[PDB]
Amino acid sequence: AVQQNKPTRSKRGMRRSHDALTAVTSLSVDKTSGEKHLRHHITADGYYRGRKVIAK
Amino acid sequence: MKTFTAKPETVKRDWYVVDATGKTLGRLATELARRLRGKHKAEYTPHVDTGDYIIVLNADKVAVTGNKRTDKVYYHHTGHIGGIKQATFEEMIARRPERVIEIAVKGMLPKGPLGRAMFRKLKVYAGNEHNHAAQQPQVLDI
Amino acid sequence: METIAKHRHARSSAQKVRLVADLIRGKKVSQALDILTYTNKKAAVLVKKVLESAIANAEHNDGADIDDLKVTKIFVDEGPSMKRIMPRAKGRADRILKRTSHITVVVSDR
RNA sequence: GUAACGGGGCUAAACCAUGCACCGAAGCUGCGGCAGCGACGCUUAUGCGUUGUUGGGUAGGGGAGCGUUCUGUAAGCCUGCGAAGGUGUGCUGUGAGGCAUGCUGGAGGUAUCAGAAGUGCGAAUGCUGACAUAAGUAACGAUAAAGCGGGUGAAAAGCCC
RNA sequence: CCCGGCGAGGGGAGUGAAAAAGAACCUGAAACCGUGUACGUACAAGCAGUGGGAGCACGCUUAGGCGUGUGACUGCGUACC
Repeated sequence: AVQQNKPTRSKRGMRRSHDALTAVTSLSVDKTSGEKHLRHHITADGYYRGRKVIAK
Repeated sequence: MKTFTAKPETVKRDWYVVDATGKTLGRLATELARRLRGKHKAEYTPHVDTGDYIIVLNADKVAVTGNKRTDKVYYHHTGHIGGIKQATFEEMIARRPERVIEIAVKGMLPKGPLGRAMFRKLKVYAGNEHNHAAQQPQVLDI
Repeated sequence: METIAKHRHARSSAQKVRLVADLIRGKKVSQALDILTYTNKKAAVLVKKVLESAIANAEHNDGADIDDLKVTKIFVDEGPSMKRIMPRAKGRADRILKRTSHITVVVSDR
């Protein structure tokens, strides 16, 4: 239920070898506004594939 | 002055070939390990491999004394509790006659990473032909 | 020339902030801002403000340009911890540690 | 789980007898060095010329020393041309230790010969403070339930309508 | 003066012998946590060191076959009270 010895700082780093994050590969550029956005997502101004979806 | 020590980047290693027909198993493996390690060289070094490459032919025709051809047993375990398996000398010569020579030499060599490397310089064949003519091996009456 | 920017006594553990700092070490400023913008973590907000401050300091004080700047050095150190009490069962009491962090960013024209 | 030669393997690499070689210990010898106790020379406020022998060690007995704080020697000596302390390097003694010096530091420190002790810590489920481990794990307190629009605001699942 | 939420917290300017003396402030040790550089490490079993020892890197060097750091392989070796 509890440990008999104190793990080391080495064993601690090994367990954290799979805890790293991943950055976004690339951002898509809109056809009309020319803004950077997530693929399959709308822009902050309200554009998506040049159709002027929700503005507010 | 200091004592000479060999260097693995400048040591020479030659090639030889041997015939095992009619030869005694134990008294043959003894001389193989002696040369795979380098005891026959004046540049011998325990922490360096100064041995030579050796090819063995006709492994399926070694000899044994007494009734060892039927009473000698080779044991091994798998890992499960059923486990223990066994095989006789005759049964191994028919299934894989190359393991008889390898198993005997592996026991006469030291243990550890270095001993595992000397074993890699031993090429055993169950016939009379080999495909290492490029290395121009010499005959070794032994 | 190297310009500095720091955020001392931040309300977050160093272990959590270091996960984000490792994504922009050695990258260009323009590329780094885009990464943090689309990173769903609270530490990403703090680091962004620090990076923006350093960029402004270079222009106003050191007279540099944005397009030529790069993140050369970035690290997170531990700060003072605040002690708190947490009641448990059967009269027992445990101690709580609210950890902080010191953030540092360095941008250079080389 | 081979498991009644340590193993590989051996028809001797087994057993009896005889004989000549070699390996083999911190044992003996050789080279260099330190110390203790003895006798001589009676050297001579004793160190040698030398000469023999000894030197594993708990409880415990005997002998000789290092360093720390304080008092006298000191209205002395060193010191802002950089003290104590902190951090490195080099040299040195049989050991506890000592000397010199670079960086930091920014005002006290102390020879020699004597004297006095709150005089040396790894342990006592020791005392106080600080920081690790488990771990970014368990959990976030009744299973009466939430959804949308608008507003404020740097930012609204939780605030206002 | 500038970034920031008329924020917190920082970068310049200036004061001062000194701000790495900035009010969380003289000196600023250790445990503990980090960034950077050199070497080693993904067919190898055990108090993690010791004796031997290649290679790489660096400073020397009148090459002087030395020093410093790392330590493939190998003999021996089951902590303290």
